[PDB]
Amino acid sequence: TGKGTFRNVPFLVIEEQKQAGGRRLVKREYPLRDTGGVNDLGKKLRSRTFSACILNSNAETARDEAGALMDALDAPGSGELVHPDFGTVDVMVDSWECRTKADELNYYAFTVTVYPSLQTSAAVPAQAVAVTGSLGDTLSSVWQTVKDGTAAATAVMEAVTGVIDDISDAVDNLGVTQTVSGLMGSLSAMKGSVTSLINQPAMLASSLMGALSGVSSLCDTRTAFSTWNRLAQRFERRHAATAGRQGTITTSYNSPVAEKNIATLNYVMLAAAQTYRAEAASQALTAALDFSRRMDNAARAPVLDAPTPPVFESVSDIEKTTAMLGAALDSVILTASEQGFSTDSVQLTQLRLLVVADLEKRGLQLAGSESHHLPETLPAMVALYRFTGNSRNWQRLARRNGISNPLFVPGGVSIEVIN
Amino acid sequence: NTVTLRADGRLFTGWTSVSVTRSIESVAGYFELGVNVPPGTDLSGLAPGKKFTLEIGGQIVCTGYIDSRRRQMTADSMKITVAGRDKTADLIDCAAVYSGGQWKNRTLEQIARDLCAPYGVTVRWELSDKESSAAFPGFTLDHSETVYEALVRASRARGVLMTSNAAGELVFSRAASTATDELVLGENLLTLDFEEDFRDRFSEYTVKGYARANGAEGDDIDAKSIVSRKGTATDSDVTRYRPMIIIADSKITAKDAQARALREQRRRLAKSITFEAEIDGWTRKDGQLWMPNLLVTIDASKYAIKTTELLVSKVTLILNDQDGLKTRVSLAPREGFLVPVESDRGGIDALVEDYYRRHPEKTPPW
Amino acid sequence: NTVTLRADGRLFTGWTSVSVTRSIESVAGYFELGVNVPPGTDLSGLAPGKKFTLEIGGQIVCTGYIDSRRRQMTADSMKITVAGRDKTADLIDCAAVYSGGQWKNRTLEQIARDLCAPYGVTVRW
Amino acid sequence: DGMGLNIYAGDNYITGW
Amino acid sequence: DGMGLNIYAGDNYITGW
Amino acid sequence: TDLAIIWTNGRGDIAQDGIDMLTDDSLTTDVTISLFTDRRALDSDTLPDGSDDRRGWWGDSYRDRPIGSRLWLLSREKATPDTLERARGYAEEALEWLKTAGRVSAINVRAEQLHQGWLYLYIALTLPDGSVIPYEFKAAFNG
Amino acid sequence: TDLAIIWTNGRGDIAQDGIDMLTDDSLTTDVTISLFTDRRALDSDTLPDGSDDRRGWWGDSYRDRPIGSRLWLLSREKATPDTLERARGYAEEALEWLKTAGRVSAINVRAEQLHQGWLYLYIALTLPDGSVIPYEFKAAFNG
Repeated sequence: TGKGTFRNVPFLVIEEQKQAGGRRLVKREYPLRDTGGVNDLGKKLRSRTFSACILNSNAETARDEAGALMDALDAPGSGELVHPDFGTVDVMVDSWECRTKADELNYYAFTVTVYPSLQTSAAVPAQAVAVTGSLGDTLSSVWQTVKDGTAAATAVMEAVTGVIDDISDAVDNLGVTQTVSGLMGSLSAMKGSVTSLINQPAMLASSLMGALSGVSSLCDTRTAFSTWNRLAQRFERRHAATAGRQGTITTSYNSPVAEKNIATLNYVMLAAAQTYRAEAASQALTAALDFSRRMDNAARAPVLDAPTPPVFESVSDIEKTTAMLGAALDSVILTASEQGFSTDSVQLTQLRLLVVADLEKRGLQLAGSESHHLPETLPAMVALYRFTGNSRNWQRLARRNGISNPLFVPGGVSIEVIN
Repeated sequence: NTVTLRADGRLFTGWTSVSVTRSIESVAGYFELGVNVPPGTDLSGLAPGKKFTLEIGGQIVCTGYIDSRRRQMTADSMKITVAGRDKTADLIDCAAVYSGGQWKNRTLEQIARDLCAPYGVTVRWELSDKESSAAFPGFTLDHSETVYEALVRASRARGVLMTSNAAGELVFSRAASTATDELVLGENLLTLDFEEDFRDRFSEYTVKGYARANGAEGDDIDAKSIVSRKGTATDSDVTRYRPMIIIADSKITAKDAQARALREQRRRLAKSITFEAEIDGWTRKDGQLWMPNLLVTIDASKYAIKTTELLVSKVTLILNDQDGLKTRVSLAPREGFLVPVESDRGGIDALVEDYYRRHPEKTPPW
Repeated sequence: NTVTLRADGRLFTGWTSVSVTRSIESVAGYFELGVNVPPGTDLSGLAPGKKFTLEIGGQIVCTGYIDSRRRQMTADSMKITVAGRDKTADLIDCAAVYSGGQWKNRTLEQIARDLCAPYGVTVRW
Repeated sequence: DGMGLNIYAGDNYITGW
Repeated sequence: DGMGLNIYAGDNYITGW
Repeated sequence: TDLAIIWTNGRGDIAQDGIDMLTDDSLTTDVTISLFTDRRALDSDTLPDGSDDRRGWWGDSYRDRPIGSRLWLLSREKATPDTLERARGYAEEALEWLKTAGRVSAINVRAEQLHQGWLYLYIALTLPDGSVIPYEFKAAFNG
Repeated sequence: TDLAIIWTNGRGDIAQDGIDMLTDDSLTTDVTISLFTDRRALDSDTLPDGSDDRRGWWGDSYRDRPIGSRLWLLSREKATPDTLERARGYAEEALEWLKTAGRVSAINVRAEQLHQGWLYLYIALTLPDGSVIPYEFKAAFNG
């Protein structure tokens, strides 16, 4: 019927209608050579324009309609345009006209042009810092002083010395390759000065978190996950042993404040170790993806040349690691719901969500990973060039699926090919 | 999002062209607006010497005094502008006035608070270091020296960098720690510019000067160690020899020497690598304005660029007719705006200091 | 008559714009080239600090180290450049290092040969 | 004036002296 | 930059001093 | 001097000649390899099979150029001029690289339908002055 | 694998299956949500009611995209081709967010008047090669 409306104001289409817009190109021509380069940067806007006419035999209703369309064409913002050629769309005006010929007593002819209207991994370290700070604040706040000569002081001293011994064993395992003498001496001094630290709660927690950060300052991206896993297991043994004995006739002999001061310390140490482990896992994923990014993807002729932990390479290993991290952090949050409550739990939940989301997104790459069913055993190079178009990353196809010999990719099983 | 210039007495809302500048490499932030009025009206409220407060939307960006007002008219066109800086710029061109030039045993914050008293500028100290607060064994004032010159000399000696706050105060700023925003090439960039020159970066900076021998230390220090002082800071980015020797600025010990040598190395690192971008919106992703001293994550991988995190160094907001709403944001590596104590990511005291340095929101023991 | 830049490892032949300078009123000769590559390719042979040798045709004009590399791209254009000076320009911005600051009875050639020893530049009289 | 305004504004990194 | 490059290059005739 | 692609029973294999494999240093091997090896089909192209697999070579991303020709797209066709024009275009685009280099001067290829059920291509390449006299043979059948 | 929407008596709701609610991981729930939830009407649109409230969701300013479809503007229409054209356009606009992503390849929607008093919409998508098999049901009545 040739009827179209702008901001629900009618008009009847007339002689001309067009659309235009293509790809933005940069065209460079190299001097003293025949070849030239052409590159694409995005897509140009669609500069759709049309013409319309408004006539009525009343010769005054025509003026009213023309004025209404003028008012609806000059207005702030973007309004919908209905057009037989274009269809419903949101655009903004750029210009128009009302050329009437002073002889055509009923004719008003507009012409309009319109344009369309304009419409995690980096957040893990901050959450780790916040969790460590909250744990330190909780420990100092809940730590209580005890008399010097009683058996409660002896028990607390033994537990603190054991914790320092565990950290010392971790540093000693680290020091086979590196120089850890300064941290070892600091830990020895801390162990020697235990009785001073027991009475002052803030200094004890501050020194313990400083020691944990010092341990973290020696670990490369290769050994961080392994060392933090070992420390997490070591602290988990102590926490389980001291928490499994809740009510016993021999546990009745122990002082209550000493037991509280021991349980809080054990939980805080365990939670801190687990948080550093999760952050290390995320960093290992980042390192692996950077290693993958290092390789080029462009077709290049070969030239004569003359000059992540293994647990994070496969896909089932990543699945198992994600399951382990989720279960461990959920249990830690459930424990924190009692001893050491408040932010401790709120912060661990946030960290677990962030870390699990990071592992699920980057580790498994569920967006651009297809599953195929090979009909026969093929080399990774062929089986990847057939499905993607580049055989450069033939190592990753043979490594993610867990194949030992890359030539004999197994035939009748699902293969995870990254596009 | 209207730019209101609270002058003396009343508000002024509409403008023809707006340009605001802010940076941490400077002690003031200048603005320039354009006013179009019928020929013959009165523009008194916009006069040199008036007390202005610029307010973008509902937030204040600059505060201080108006500097210049240009009016021109030809046979075809007519143009009126207006300018101005912060109230911290009142120190830049004003000579420091104090009764006794020499301060015997004072810290940088106390010296600054004693020097910025007659004008009205309030000093703000943000660093929580234990070595940046070390007092000067003696600090004299060259006569006819501006407050800017004296405080910049002292800040260079200490390694701290001075800057003007958004409320007109003086600030001894601290670099940011948490990555808050993301700039990528595919989503929210209209234009990038990555310059990487190595015409200034050297390998081994080394500073030499004279020891302290005035008064109490004069009965102790021998003759040779008065003249023999040294400090070194080595860079690992330049693989050739490329040394540099710096004659010191004041009386210098070994720890002070290394401090300035590092300050010099980090300033060269900041001045070498530079990123520039033109984003579309004045406001941030969360919603606030774009301001300096922010740690952003750069994801310009499509142009083969391997930088991951940068720190904003200069933000200029524009409201031209040909431009629209734009803000040209410049980025420099964070490791160039740090104090010599801290580093970019031997006892119980060291462990506690490391903990309270990793967690700045905590209260130190002091 | 092709301008080849013997960067560290391999040759680079085609360019988009070449500007070389030489003079006797100066202690160096600077060169500036313009490179054009698809967005995303690796440009690591042209990095600051590399050892470059410009060879026009079969003859060498400049030799030294690369100084700067600019990369920019806007909504409708893309420009990458590269710069550099001689190895003699290493002396201009580097502070002289010698043990005894005083030479008692020496000629200019000997003083220059004692001063330009640590860097690698050879003095010619 | 790009540099001519950096003088009227402060420069916490000195240009000379 | 005609003069701004002569500073970075050598100048056997000293501009000042 | 590489091996020679000898055509027997519709497919081309290497063959012995006296002691070792027969050798050939001419444009014949280059042409018969650049014409009758399947290169990767584009994203928009439709395939003669009912499948979704595009041929090619795993080493295409290691040799600066796609290896062969797209004449495998005409595995199943009916006798219409569209197929003849498409075959002409595919042969031209497969053999263009020789003319882009200096090894040939001009290429003229025509397509025709011979005796019912025969696609026929006449390809004429103009060798330059210094080119060696190329090999010539005829496909043979046995057993 | 979210909850599935089952249509009974001309209205949809979640349903139980054995122990807990029945699940669905397909395009069926996405389509039946993107089509049959009222999104905010524009400023200039004329509502079918005599009122002046534009239906939407309080989360429309929290979810980066308007939620549903503007098919509710055709609550009371007569049998004219304009309503059919508008319904076709509204369905296209509602479901184009799928084609913007890579979840569907093409969309073909037509509007018709079947047996008197029927607004028939035929929407045919083209799922890609890797998409999971969508759910399958028919509207049901009871009581």
